[PDB]
Amino acid sequence: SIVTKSIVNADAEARYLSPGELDRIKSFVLSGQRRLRIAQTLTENRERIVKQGGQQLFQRRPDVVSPGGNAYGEEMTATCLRDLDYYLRLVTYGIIAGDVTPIEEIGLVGVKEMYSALGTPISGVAEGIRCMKDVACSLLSGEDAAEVGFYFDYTLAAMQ
Amino acid sequence: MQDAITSVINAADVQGKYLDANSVEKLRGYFQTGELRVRAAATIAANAATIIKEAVAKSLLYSDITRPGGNMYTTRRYAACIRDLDYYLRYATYGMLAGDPSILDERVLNGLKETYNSLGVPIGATIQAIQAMKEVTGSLVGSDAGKEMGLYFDYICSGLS
Amino acid sequence: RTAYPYTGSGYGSAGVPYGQDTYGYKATTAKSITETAAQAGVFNTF
Amino acid sequence: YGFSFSVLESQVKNGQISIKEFVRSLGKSSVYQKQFYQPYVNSRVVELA
Amino acid sequence: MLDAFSRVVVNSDAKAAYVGGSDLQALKSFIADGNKRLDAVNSIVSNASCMVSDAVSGMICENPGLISPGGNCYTNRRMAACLRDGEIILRYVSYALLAGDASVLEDRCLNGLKETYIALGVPTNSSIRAVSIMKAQAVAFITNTATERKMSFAAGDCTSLASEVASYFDRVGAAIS
Amino acid sequence: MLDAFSRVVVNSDAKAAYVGGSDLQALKSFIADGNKRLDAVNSIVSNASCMVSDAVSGMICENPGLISPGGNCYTNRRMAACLRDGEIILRYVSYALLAGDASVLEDRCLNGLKETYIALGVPTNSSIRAVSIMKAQAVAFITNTATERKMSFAAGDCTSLASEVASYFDRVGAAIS
Amino acid sequence: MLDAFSRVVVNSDAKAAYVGGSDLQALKSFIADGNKRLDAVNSIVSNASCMVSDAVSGMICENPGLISPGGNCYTNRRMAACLRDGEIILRYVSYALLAGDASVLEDRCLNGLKETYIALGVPTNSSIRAVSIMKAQAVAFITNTATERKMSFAAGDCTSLASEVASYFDRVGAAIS
Amino acid sequence: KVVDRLDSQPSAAFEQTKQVYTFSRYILGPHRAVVAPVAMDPSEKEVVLRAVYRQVFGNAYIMEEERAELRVMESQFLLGELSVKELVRALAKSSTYKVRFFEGAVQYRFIELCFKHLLGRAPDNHEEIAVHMRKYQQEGYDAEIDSYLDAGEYDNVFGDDTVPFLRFRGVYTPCDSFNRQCALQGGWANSDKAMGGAALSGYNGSDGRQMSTMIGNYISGKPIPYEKVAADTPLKSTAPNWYARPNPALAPQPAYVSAKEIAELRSRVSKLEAAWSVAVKQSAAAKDTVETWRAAAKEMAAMRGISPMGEAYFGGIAQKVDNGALAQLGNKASSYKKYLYAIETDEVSRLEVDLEEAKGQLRVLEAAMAKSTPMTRTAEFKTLTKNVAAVTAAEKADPLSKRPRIS
Amino acid sequence: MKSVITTVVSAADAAGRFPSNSDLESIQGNIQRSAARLEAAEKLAGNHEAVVKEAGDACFAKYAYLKNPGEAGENQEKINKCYRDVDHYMRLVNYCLVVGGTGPLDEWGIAGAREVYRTLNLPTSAYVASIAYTRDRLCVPRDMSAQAGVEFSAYLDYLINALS
Ligand SMILES: C=CC1=C(C)[C@@H](Cc2[nH]c(/C=C3N=C(/C=C4\NC(=O)[C@H](C)[C@H]4CC)C(C)=C\3CCC(=O)O)c(CCC(=O)O)c2C)NC1=O
Ligand SMILES: C=CC1=C(C)[C@@H](Cc2[nH]c(/C=C3N=C(/C=C4\NC(=O)[C@H](C)[C@H]4CC)C(C)=C\3CCC(=O)O)c(CCC(=O)O)c2C)NC1=O
Ligand SMILES: C=CC1=C(C)[C@@H](Cc2[nH]c(/C=C3N=C(/C=C4\NC(=O)[C@H](C)[C@H]4CC)C(C)=C\3CCC(=O)O)c(CCC(=O)O)c2C)NC1=O
Ligand SMILES: C=CC1=C(C)[C@@H](Cc2[nH]c(/C=C3N=C(/C=C4\NC(=O)[C@H](C)[C@H]4CC)C(C)=C\3CCC(=O)O)c(CCC(=O)O)c2C)NC1=O
Ligand SMILES: C=CC1=C(C)[C@@H](Cc2[nH]c(/C=C3N=C(/C=C4\NC(=O)[C@H](C)[C@H]4CC)C(C)=C\3CCC(=O)O)c(CCC(=O)O)c2C)NC1=O
Ligand SMILES: C=CC1=C(C)[C@@H](Cc2[nH]c(/C=C3N=C(/C=C4\NC(=O)[C@H](C)[C@H]4CC)C(C)=C\3CCC(=O)O)c(CCC(=O)O)c2C)NC1=O
Ligand SMILES: C=CC1=C(C)[C@@H](Cc2[nH]c(/C=C3N=C(/C=C4\NC(=O)[C@H](C)[C@H]4CC)C(C)=C\3CCC(=O)O)c(CCC(=O)O)c2C)NC1=O
Ligand SMILES: C=CC1=C(C)[C@@H](Cc2[nH]c(/C=C3N=C(/C=C4\NC(=O)[C@H](C)[C@H]4CC)C(C)=C\3CCC(=O)O)c(CCC(=O)O)c2C)NC1=O
Ligand SMILES: C=CC1=C(C)[C@@H](Cc2[nH]c(/C=C3N=C(/C=C4\NC(=O)[C@H](C)[C@H]4CC)C(C)=C\3CCC(=O)O)c(CCC(=O)O)c2C)NC1=O
Ligand SMILES: C=CC1=C(C)[C@@H](Cc2[nH]c(/C=C3N=C(/C=C4\NC(=O)[C@H](C)[C@H]4CC)C(C)=C\3CCC(=O)O)c(CCC(=O)O)c2C)NC1=O
Ligand SMILES: CCC1=C(C)/C(=C/C2=NC(=C\c3[nH]c(/C=C4\NC(=O)[C@H](C)[C@H]4CC)c(C)c3CCC(=O)O)/C(CCC(=O)O)=C2C)NC1=O
Ligand SMILES: CCC1=C(C)/C(=C/C2=NC(=C\c3[nH]c(/C=C4\NC(=O)[C@H](C)[C@H]4CC)c(C)c3CCC(=O)O)/C(CCC(=O)O)=C2C)NC1=O
Repeated sequence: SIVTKSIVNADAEARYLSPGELDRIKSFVLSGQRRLRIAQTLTENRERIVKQGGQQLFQRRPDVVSPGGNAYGEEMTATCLRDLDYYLRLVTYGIIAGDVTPIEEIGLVGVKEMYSALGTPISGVAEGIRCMKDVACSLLSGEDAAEVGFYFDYTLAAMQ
Repeated sequence: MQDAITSVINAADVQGKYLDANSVEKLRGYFQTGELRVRAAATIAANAATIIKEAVAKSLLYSDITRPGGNMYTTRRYAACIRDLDYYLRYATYGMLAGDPSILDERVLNGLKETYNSLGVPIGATIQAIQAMKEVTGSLVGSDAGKEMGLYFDYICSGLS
Repeated sequence: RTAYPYTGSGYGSAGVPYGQDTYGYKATTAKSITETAAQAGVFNTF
Repeated sequence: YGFSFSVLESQVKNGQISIKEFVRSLGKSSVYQKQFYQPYVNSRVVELA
Repeated sequence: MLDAFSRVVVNSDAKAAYVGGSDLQALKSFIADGNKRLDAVNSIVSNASCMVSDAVSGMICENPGLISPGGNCYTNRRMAACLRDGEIILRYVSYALLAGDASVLEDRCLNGLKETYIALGVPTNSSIRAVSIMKAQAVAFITNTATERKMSFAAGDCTSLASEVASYFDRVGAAIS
Repeated sequence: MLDAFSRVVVNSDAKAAYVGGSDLQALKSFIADGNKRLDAVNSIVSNASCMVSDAVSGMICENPGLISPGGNCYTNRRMAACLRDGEIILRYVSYALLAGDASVLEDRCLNGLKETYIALGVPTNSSIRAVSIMKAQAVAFITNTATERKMSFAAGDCTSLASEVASYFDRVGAAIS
Repeated sequence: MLDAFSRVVVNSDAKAAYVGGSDLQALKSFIADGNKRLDAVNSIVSNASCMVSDAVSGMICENPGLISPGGNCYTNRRMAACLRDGEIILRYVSYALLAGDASVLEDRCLNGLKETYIALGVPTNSSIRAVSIMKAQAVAFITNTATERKMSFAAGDCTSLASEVASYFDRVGAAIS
Repeated sequence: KVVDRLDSQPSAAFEQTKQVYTFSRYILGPHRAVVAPVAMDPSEKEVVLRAVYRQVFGNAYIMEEERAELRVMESQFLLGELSVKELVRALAKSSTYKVRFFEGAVQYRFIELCFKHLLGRAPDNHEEIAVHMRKYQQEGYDAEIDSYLDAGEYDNVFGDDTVPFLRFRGVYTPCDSFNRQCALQGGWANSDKAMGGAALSGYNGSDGRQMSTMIGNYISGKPIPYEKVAADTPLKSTAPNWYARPNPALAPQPAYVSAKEIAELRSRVSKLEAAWSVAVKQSAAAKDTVETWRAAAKEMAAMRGISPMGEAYFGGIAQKVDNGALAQLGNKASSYKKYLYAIETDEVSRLEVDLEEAKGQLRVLEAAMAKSTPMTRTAEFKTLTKNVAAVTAAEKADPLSKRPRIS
Repeated sequence: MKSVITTVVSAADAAGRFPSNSDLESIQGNIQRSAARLEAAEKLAGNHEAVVKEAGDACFAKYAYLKNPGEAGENQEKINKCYRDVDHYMRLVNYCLVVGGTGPLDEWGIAGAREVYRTLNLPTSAYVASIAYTRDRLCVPRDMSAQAGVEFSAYLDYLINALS
């Protein structure tokens, strides 16, 4: 979160928190009412955000679901959508934490080692998160879509 | 860190005697299998990622250590596994070439089971993974070479237990 | 909530510190061979 | 460059060795001496150390 | 009961494995000296009627209170049983040398022998010496260094079967201690 | 057993040949009569299988209420434990005869024996009969005045070892009284 | 073993009483719903060969390590053995529902099952999971709320016999824990 | 109906072994039938004679030098005019069965020896013995055994053709009838001269009393304690030699048990038992994260099925098909093998292994604290500051006695 | 474990004799025959995941009705257990070639199988369609040697004779 790494920043520097750090912990907690509303929208829209998320993913990447693709059959396609439910969950954590620190140490650190070791095309799962982003930002206003989309594209950046 | 030749020289040196017929008798036995070990270490270097991918999918891929709460849930924790399994398949390759498991306890076994208990890593699932990794290694290098590479896997599993 | 929790800090942590007691590499507490036996009070002739 | 010392990040993240141990092993590594030891002189290597 | 083939089966069932190329080199080397093992059992069972009188009477000349009255080799019925369990133990050790694993030793011979010898009042420390003279004889017969009868053999090393039969008598001497 | 006499250490890398800082003067003085003591413990432990069976059956045939049902030696677990404890007591006198002092006997064998035998209902008046037979048995064997068995010792004297070992048996016999 | 009539007879023979009219209001009510008890225990016995496979395999889907090599329900001997005591317990509970008294369960089925299952290495917490699935089924078949089979019954209430067969299943849970 | 009929009903027409003896411990070890053939070699007559002497004498040393009354009863059998039932009746009427198991035996020890020798089982209930007590005292011992082997028990489960054996019959009519069985037939070593203690009470091993244990278990309903049914035990002799993950064989009892080791072990087995009851309610539905999308990822993946081998050409390459039952669901070899690796990777099974492993370590550590007053302790632990107090002054538990002097 | 050792030390132990020349001669057969039957234990181990894959789908190609609801192979989890069981029967045949007899089959797979397949309503004819497909997929000098194909098949149709 912004609270924990604004601390560990000033922790390492042998000092307390500046006004630049304490006027933002202050500014973040007054932002906390609006963050829970945004995460509350994505919380009980996972049925559509995931299922329509895998909608565009297969239309854009039919190789991964075609015979020979990693997510082929009734089995892998279920797990094919399971990971999108994971990453959609971590974005709800990042929105409430005000940072990608929850998304950092979960689903991002060493993610290329996992998916390379699973045979999954890491570029394909990046395409899946982008398809979820258009569904997510379509569910919110412009002021919110600059945030909810904002955490997806960070996940897109670290996932390639 | 001794190979079969280093261990033979040490025991023959530690009594201050020369290399008699019994010391050279084992050394000739090691040189006979010298051709087998390199080809065994050859294919294992080639299929390092494929062997580890086969072991985890065959032993602990879908068990509930893989699911939330299990010991392998987060991506950092999953990525630590294949990093961790790489050492077992790698150091076992060194023991297979050196013909002596001294390198394992020198560089792998000591402080290992005492470390997994600290992190809370399940030793039971770890040995199963190495056992499954031993099973696929016998596929590649053959039977007798698998017997050689397999002889150091369970050495890790025994001491890690 | 899973029983075999783990160690570490930051996100992806189970609420238990690293090493179960915040020590990664624990200094040992055992004595050597002959005075682990000396404390036992049974290996006296040994 | 995608370099990796997985063994050293192992033994330092667990606390099995210090940062000073992790720093010394980095210095005696071969990716170091290929970088800051081979292309230079023992004179210049001392200052870069 | 198990043998040396099916000990590595139930070890390979413990790791849900097939018996692949790693474990068969342990067993093809076991049948490589399979002619050596049968040359080692044949040295035991050919002197087995004489080894049991050699070993029980060696226990008597060390601990002569057994044949003292009130002892445990005094009554002549009670002497004839002590010649019997000298050779039932040698029957089950020779099965364990034959099978290559000490399961039949540790499920039929030693299965309750400790509470047998307490409840018969048999001295246990003299049962160690009845067993361990047969350990020192069988490692003399298998290495063919018995000091009054040499058997004919194709020459070569045999010291692994000597320590294998010494490992089966220590399994007996620890289970009844 | 092996702490009862001291052994000199002559080789290097020991920490006791050089930085020993002592020689054990109390036990360097007990090999000044050491062969006569070692024959005396050999006179006991070569008859220790027969001395315990004679003494336990000695108090049975003088007080016959113990093998009566309701007595403390009727069942098989109690009869095996009574033959075990006389054997343990005869070993611990044979430590104290060997080491030359009763300090091994009073803490490993006698410390907490009178509280044990009243916690199990063991008749204390009959168990002191069982060690007075073994007091009378051991002075026959050390002085070589046993009626049915002699042993070929050297030519000499072994009183003040027989009265040494008779001073341990009542030291047992008053520690349980 | 007893039944519901002969339970109050030994209750009345403890004070040597005749079986009077104040006692018999339970037993005259017992035969008043004696049609319901046969109508209840028919529904368990007509589904008993699928009640065990619903339950032992329902233990498997909760604890899937039992079918792994090592778990106590792995080998086809062990699964046929675990299915065998799945229907021994279901036989005696249906006996106990029929007699209306738990005496036939506790001297013939459960007397010493706990010490038996310790000796075979059977995990005692998983057998409660086999029993509690059969507890939830016998209260479902009696009240006819089974979600894939309804049987024909006369209209009326039945939850007393659902409670009685529930108390005969927690006796199995309390006996082996 | 998993078992159609027990062993006490005879095997009907269509089996060589009864149904309970197939999947019990009958097939593993040496407690089988060695039924005599019609005409046989005198070596094969010696095989059926040696099993009778093992069974009806119970591993006793029969002392083949004498065989005094035996060789008349042998020669009636070697002719063939004596049945194996009539041989095992005639051996139970001799003097060398009387001087072993009757002249020194209590009438509880004698009845429990005739159940092991003549029949297979143990005595089940109390009034089963009380028939055979009252049948001996009014008719005598020669009319006891004649009224003991000619009931409905022996002629069905052995007939007049086979020798008796230990009847591992699967269905045990009390559950303690398996417990007293394995406590009587005590392993492959122990004989009944040893088990009844007839040698140690004997005057030079002769004419001693054959006293009995387990008399408290036949009077009251009380089970056998588990150490007599797991250590000196025929289940160790007909052992499957599995990989049993809770190992049923008990550890030998340790010297120097401490109360500090037990008091954390009892808290550990309460920790796992309280954590097992939480985790088993969440099993198989909420522990499967891929389960929630199986209703959609199974119907998203039902598009453009391929009937022969070859299609999904995908722009003109091969990329074919597998079309089996497994790989139409996309599964692999690592997908059915994931059930075999469910001991170290499971969570509910992760608790139940260490529950029964540490309870089995508890039940031999707590039972090793039956030795109190002269026992030399030790301190193998590093004498840490963790210590429970000795606060046992007043009532803390107090099991409910509402009838304190109710009169 | 019914093997060549555990018949000559089970019959000698019931007789009370030492292992004579009749029983040392029986283990001389355990040196000549075991050169071939371990080769069929090694080829089956190194290729086990492709044999059961080629055999387990012949259970469902022959009996296609198992994927109907209410039947035995109705969902994903029950299909994976059906491929698991043919991996079990192919594992005990690998255990029986390396023991020397039918020991791991008569104790671990066969005994009690007719009581679990009737209780759980599994068709036992579907099991022998998978094993008899494996016996007829066996090319004798291509899969293994000529003699190792005799040893591997003779435990296979023994398992067929057990289930039918
Ligand atoms: C299958 C496992 C198996 C064995 C290992 C043996 C051992 C054995 N021996 C005896 C029985 C006996 N065993 C001994 C033996 C000895 N006493 C000594 O002082 C010596 C140390 C030792 C001989 C070497 C004696 C003396 C008896 C006789 C007891 C008696 O007759 O009362 C018994 C009780 C049998 C009985 O009397 O009914 C058993 C089980 N027999 C077996 O069936
Ligand atoms: C006081 C009485 C007394 C004895 C009777 C002997 C008995 C005896 N012999 C051996 C030692 C041995 N005992 C035998 C036995 C025999 N030799 C054969 O050739 C026959 C097969 C069989 C006699 C029939 C063998 C083979 C050895 C090994 C060495 C050898 O003799 O070649 C040992 C073990 C080693 C030892 O402790 O010394 C003992 C106690 N020693 C004694 O102290
Ligand atoms: C049916 C009964 C039966 C047997 C009795 C054995 C018989 C036997 N022994 C060996 C053969 C041998 N036996 C030995 C054993 C020994 N040599 C020594 O110097 C030691 C004293 C002893 C070790 C215990 C050795 C070293 C060989 C030769 C190497 C070998 O063949 O393994 C051989 C192979 C050579 C030959 O053709 O003779 C045979 C058949 N095998 C059987 O099938
Ligand atoms: C190191 C020293 C040392 C000892 C001296 C013994 C002392 C001793 N004896 C017994 C235990 C016993 N001791 C006896 C012995 C006897 N009761 C009699 O009536 C006879 C007079 C006498 C035999 C000579 C009996 C019968 C028991 C068992 C008590 C019972 O089970 O009721 C116990 C209880 C634990 C056990 O069962 O062993 C102990 C500590 N043990 C030791 O560790
Ligand atoms: C009522 C039944 C009854 C018995 C069972 C015996 C038992 C017995 N023996 C001795 C007394 C003795 N007991 C022995 C013991 C032995 N002698 C030997 O040669 C053997 C090696 C060993 C027995 C196995 C010895 C050496 C003596 C001393 C007397 C002597 O010199 O023999 C004493 C003590 C006598 C005394 O204190 O003065 C008793 C009670 N006596 C009995 O009255
Ligand atoms: C008269 C009353 C009576 C009973 C209540 C039952 C219970 C019972 N089960 C078994 C025997 C067994 N019981 C089990 C049972 C189980 N393993 C599990 O993991 C599950 C939790 C559980 C089944 C649901 C197993 C696996 C065996 C066989 C163990 C073996 O063969 O070694 C035995 C020993 C019999 C034998 O193996 O020969 C008995 C007495 N049988 C009876 O006769
Ligand atoms: C992991 C796999 C798995 C199973 C096998 C079942 C096992 C199972 N069944 C029931 C619950 C039940 N189980 C049955 C049993 C049956 N139904 C019938 O009609 C037949 C007679 C018999 C199957 C052959 C019945 C009758 C109920 C009561 C509810 C009902 O089904 O109508 C319960 C308790 C409540 C519940 O959780 O549903 C469980 C655990 N559940 C599982 O999660
Ligand atoms: C030989 C076998 C045999 C039987 C199977 C029963 C058959 C049976 N059941 C009931 C009759 C009944 N049975 C029930 C029981 C139930 N109804 C429900 O709604 C519940 C689901 C279930 C309770 C568990 C009820 C409520 C009646 C009507 C009241 C009664 O007659 O007891 C009756 C009396 C009315 C009639 O004649 O139909 C009979 C004969 N009796 C027998 O002799
Ligand atoms: C350990 C045991 C073991 C075996 C028994 C074989 C069994 C076997 N053979 C083939 C595969 C094959 N098997 C054959 C052989 C033949 N085809 C025929 O119709 C003729 C009867 C026979 C000629 C000798 C051929 C030609 C193929 C490849 C094409 C095919 O599947 O038929 C396959 C499919 C996988 C593969 O391609 O290899 C399997 C499992 N492999 C093994 O690992
Ligand atoms: C030791 C060796 C060994 C075996 C031989 C098997 C035998 C076996 N199979 C199953 C269990 C099963 N076996 C099948 C198998 C089949 N059903 C089908 O659709 C096909 C006809 C067939 C596969 C081709 C199914 C579907 C189940 C699950 C039954 C159920 O859940 O109802 C079970 C019950 C426990 C479980 O696994 O869930 C057992 C013991 N398991 C073993 O451990
Ligand atoms: C919270 C962060 C996080 C992630 C992301 C994660 C992923 C993860 N993905 C897995 C499998 C898988 N993942 C896929 C995924 C895909 N196939 C495709 O074609 C697509 C490109 C892609 C999805 C959009 C497939 C097919 C498998 C099964 C692979 C196999 O069975 O071999 C598995 C192994 C099975 C399991 O335990 O679920 C893990 C652990 N774990 C985590 O903790
Ligand atoms: C060369 C000898 C050697 C070994 C073996 C070694 C192991 C080692 N394994 C570690 C962690 C780990 N190891 C695992 C492993 C597993 N999880 C499971 O479920 C499986 C059973 C298992 C894979 C087989 C996991 C998940 C972690 C991360 C733990 C955490 O973040 O708390 C760590 C902590 C630091 C790090 O990974 O950076 C070390 C030091 N170090 C060494 O020097």
